Amino acid sequence: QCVNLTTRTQLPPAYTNSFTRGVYYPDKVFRSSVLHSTQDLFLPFFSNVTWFHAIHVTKRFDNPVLPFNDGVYFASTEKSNIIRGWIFGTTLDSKTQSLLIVNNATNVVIKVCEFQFCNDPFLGVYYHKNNKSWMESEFRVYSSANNCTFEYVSQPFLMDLEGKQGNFKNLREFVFKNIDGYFKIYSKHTPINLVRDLPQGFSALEPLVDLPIGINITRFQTLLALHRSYLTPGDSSSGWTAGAAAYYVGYLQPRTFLLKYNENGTITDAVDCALDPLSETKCTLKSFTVEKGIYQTSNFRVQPTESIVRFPNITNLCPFGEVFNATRFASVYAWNRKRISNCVADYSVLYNSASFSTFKCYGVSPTKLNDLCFTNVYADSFV
Amino acid sequence: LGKLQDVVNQNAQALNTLVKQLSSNFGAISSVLNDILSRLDKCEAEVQI
Amino acid sequence: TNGVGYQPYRVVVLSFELLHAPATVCGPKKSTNLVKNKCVNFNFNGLTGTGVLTESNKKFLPFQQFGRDIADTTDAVRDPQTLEILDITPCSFGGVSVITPGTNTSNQVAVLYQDVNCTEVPVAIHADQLTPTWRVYSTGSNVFQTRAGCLIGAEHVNNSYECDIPIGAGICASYQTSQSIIAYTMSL
Amino acid sequence: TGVLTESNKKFLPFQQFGRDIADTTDAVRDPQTLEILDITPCSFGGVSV
Amino acid sequence: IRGDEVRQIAPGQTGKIADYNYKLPCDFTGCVIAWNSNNLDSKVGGNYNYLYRLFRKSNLKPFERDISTEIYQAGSTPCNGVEGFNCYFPLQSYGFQP
Ligand SMILES: C=CC1=C(C)/C(=C/c2[nH]c(/C=C3N=C(/C=C4\NC(=O)C(C)=C4C=C)C(C)=C\3CCC(=O)O)c(CCC(=O)O)c2C)NC1=O
Ligand SMILES: *[C@@H]1O[C@H](CO)[C@@H](O[C@@H]2O[C@H](CO)[C@@H](O)[C@H](O)[C@H]2NC(C)=O)[C@H](O)[C@H]1NC(C)=O
Ligand SMILES: CCCCC/C=C\C/C=C/CCCCCCCC(=O)O
Ligand SMILES: *[C@@H]1O[C@H](CO)[C@@H](O)[C@H](O)[C@H]1NC(C)=O
Ligand SMILES: *[C@@H]1O[C@H](CO)[C@@H](O)[C@H](O)[C@H]1NC(C)=O
Ligand SMILES: *[C@@H]1O[C@H](CO)[C@@H](O)[C@H](O)[C@H]1NC(C)=O
Ligand SMILES: *[C@@H]1O[C@H](CO)[C@@H](O)[C@H](O)[C@H]1NC(C)=O
Ligand SMILES: *[C@@H]1O[C@H](CO)[C@@H](O)[C@H](O)[C@H]1NC(C)=O
Ligand SMILES: *[C@@H]1O[C@H](CO)[C@@H](O)[C@H](O)[C@H]1NC(C)=O
Ligand SMILES: *[C@@H]1O[C@H](CO)[C@@H](O)[C@H](O)[C@H]1NC(C)=O
Ligand SMILES: *[C@@H]1O[C@H](CO)[C@@H](O)[C@H](O)[C@H]1NC(C)=O
Ligand SMILES: *[C@@H]1O[C@H](CO)[C@@H](O)[C@H](O)[C@H]1NC(C)=O
Ligand SMILES: *[C@@H]1O[C@H](CO)[C@@H](O)[C@H](O)[C@H]1NC(C)=O
Repeated sequence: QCVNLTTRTQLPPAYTNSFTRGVYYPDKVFRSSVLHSTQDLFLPFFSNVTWFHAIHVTKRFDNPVLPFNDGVYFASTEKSNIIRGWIFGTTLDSKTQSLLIVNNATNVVIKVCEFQFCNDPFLGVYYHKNNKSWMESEFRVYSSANNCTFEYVSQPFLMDLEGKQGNFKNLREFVFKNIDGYFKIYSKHTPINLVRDLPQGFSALEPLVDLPIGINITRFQTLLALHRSYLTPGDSSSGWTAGAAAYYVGYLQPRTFLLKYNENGTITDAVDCALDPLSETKCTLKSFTVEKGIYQTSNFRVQPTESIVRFPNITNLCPFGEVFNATRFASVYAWNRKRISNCVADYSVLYNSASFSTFKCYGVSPTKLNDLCFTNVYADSFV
Repeated sequence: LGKLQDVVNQNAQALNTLVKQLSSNFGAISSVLNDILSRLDKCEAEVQI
Repeated sequence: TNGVGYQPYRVVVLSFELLHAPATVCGPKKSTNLVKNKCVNFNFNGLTGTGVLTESNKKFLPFQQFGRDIADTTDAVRDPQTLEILDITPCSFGGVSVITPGTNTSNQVAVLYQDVNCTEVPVAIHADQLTPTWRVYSTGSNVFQTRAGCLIGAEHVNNSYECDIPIGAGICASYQTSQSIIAYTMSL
Repeated sequence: TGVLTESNKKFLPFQQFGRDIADTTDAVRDPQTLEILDITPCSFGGVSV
Repeated sequence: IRGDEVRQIAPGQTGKIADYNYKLPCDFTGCVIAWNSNNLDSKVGGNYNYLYRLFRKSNLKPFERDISTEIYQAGSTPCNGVEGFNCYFPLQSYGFQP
């Protein structure tokens, strides 16, 4: 059972500028007083990061199904702990495994599991009538859970889930990415006293976890905790007041950065190579300060964005059944040789029936046989 | 003016030889990045590159 | 019923060569429409790569598909679908110089694109694919043409001074006093 | 192989080794007694005959 | 798996196992152990408890798992999640006789 929200006042998506944010340690190695260069998935500096927020009095509570593109930077400003989980997946329909990270006010649970997700899930909060406190009697995320291959129910705890009014006090920044079946989460919590968009400052996001989920992720959404008390009218689809929190989503891209490790081993400053010519010069010279002059600078500014394939248009499937499914092979001394031309070497047809004890390829990587065209093809057959 | 012409010729010849030297395999299967990266995945292409 | 080492094994050896001649045996890929004059990753008959494709004129004998230059990098390719020759060029070029007063003074900079006319700077630099912060230094009101190339980010000054930051072709740049970078012909 | 001495370094809980500019490991956390030890070469240049 | 496919458990391989079921990276530090399990996983009349994916839209990423059982559209028409002509159940069963 799960309820879909009906009261919505929606605006076009808002944008802001992410400046010198989203830098994380790329390894578990201690380096002190060193200017280290790296390349990885990073949030480009001064990027148009998308803004979402839940505030009441205009009854927005925004939480769409955003896309996941080989890494995401998430950053939430909150005081009452409204933004309290994430859902990741490829379709979020129970036809595929999906990841669920939820802090249900007592435990943080991570499940990789076939979930029949709601359409607008919310984790819920409720100002109880039998006792003057906050605790929640509603957990509206998923309707079913089958074939469930991961679990990180943590030790119990208690948190100030109350609704505080005033100025933000916590900025929590997360970097998610999915590499080789490993979901890497880097985290940083900092106290801030600002009611604006992203603050001024450099962060040093530390590695939190390296979960082995081994799934395909292309979309996500955030799980927001509904406020609900005795001062709001209507039913569950109308009787709820929004939170007072905000988050920002970026999009990591492959970029080369310079990083500075101080004497104590922490990252304090960085340069986004291929941002502007000045950063390009800092990056080519491998320093944070450039003296007066003119510098020849290397080529990092342009990066590719699309791929083109241009193959001959041939439709005749290649005679796999004549060399492999041959009634009779040749003696090894009079080994048969067959010319092969005008083919489409799909070779997935052989998966159905043919199993090969040895399949060794020389001069070619086997993985690249799908991305090649072969000129002078001869099949030498024998027993 | 053989001296000045010799200077200019030396510089141009050095640059042209530097361009010509890109045809050497240096032990790799080919002297072209594209051929290496197409025939082999990064698995085996890292050593050649 | 004899041992596994004595059991019969059927063997086939598929011999071929790659990326050296016209190809008729293709993989199970689906082609894509041709995008010319753009930094793009291409894959012609299995020869992958990245660069800029343009049209040209070359006489290719029927047994030739690829063409190679002095450096041995492939430079001309015959498109298998539409029989024509396309030239591959790098989608960037050297010749970008960054002029700056030293940090601890300011973060303003100027960019000298060498041996390019100021009308054709964006196509040469591919400013369409560049970041927004690189595009402001690609075209504007401070664009100045010189014998060395096009200078962007510094206003041209008819006055002459001593050389502070040499640029080339008798042009020197400096940091005036609002604060900005100036470019002027040197005073001998 | 080298010389082990004691030193002071702030190692975050997910860090065990430390590397210098030359990339050779220079600080190691002793697994048994939780402390940081610095490795130095057990010789030095500067001997003239 | 079956014996003939044990060679596929290695970096930079291709086949049913190395494309649709279990993929290894080439930045792969670690190692692979395989031993014959006849008379332990094979019973008279054929053991069909072990399955393998036969059709997939695209190759797997390294250390990626795919337990979905959605019907694979091989041809042009969408068959709408029911087995039929030109649609196959992607999972097939190993027949392990002793
Ligand atoms: C949701 C997943 C989740 C993660 C990844 C998580 C990580 C996490 N939260 C922590 C503290 C904490 N974490 C929270 C709350 C949160 N922290 C969050 O990441 C989120 C989303 C909230 C809720 C909105 C609070 C209130 C503290 C203690 C802060 C304090 O005592 O000052 C700590 C430090 C624990 C320690 O130092 O002993 C970790 C590692 N906690 C979670 O619940
Ligand atoms: C991960 O999931 C996505 C979405 O299903 C897959 O990408 C799609 O694949 C289908 C064909 O199977 C295409 O029709 C879509 O156009 C693809 N969408 C995008 C954005 O690429 C993707 O193939 C899956 N990844 C793996 C390794 O299987
Ligand atoms: C009719 C033969 C066409 C020859 C095409 C030549 C090269 C391109 C295809 C190469 C691989 C041949 C099929 C081997 C399948 C091994 C998969 C497996 O079971 O592990
Ligand atoms: C929410 O309402 C029902 C379930 O209560 C669901 O079927 C429907 O798809 C949802 N409405 C919208 C607009 O998605
Ligand atoms: C939700 O909080 C309750 C507190 O009793 C806890 O029992 C439960 O483990 C939490 N949810 C999950 C899925 O663990
Ligand atoms: C996946 O869930 C369905 C639901 O019945 C079940 O039939 C199937 O056996 C499950 N497969 C695995 C690998 O758990
Ligand atoms: C490094 O750590 C010590 C103790 O925590 C502290 O005194 C010092 O200020 C730190 N270094 C810098 C530059 O702050
Ligand atoms: C090869 O022979 C087997 C058994 O007859 C058959 O199942 C299979 O479909 C054939 N495959 C090809 C490519 O001919
Ligand atoms: C197919 O190939 C032919 C020549 O090989 C070419 O003329 C044609 O444009 C290609 N595309 C289609 C749709 O036929
Ligand atoms: C480009 O510059 C050269 C020399 O400065 C000149 O000959 C040529 O006409 C210019 N072309 C255009 C379109 O301005
Ligand atoms: C993206 O950022 C650039 C500045 O870097 C800005 O000019 C542009 O308007 C932004 N576009 C959007 C859609 O936010
Ligand atoms: C410099 O002199 C030329 C003509 O002599 C004039 O067109 C130009 O406006 C002068 N530069 C400035 C900044 O006025
Ligand atoms: C064993 O390990 C502990 C901590 O890991 C350490 O305090 C102790 O000295 C070690 N040796 C013995 C004999 O316990």
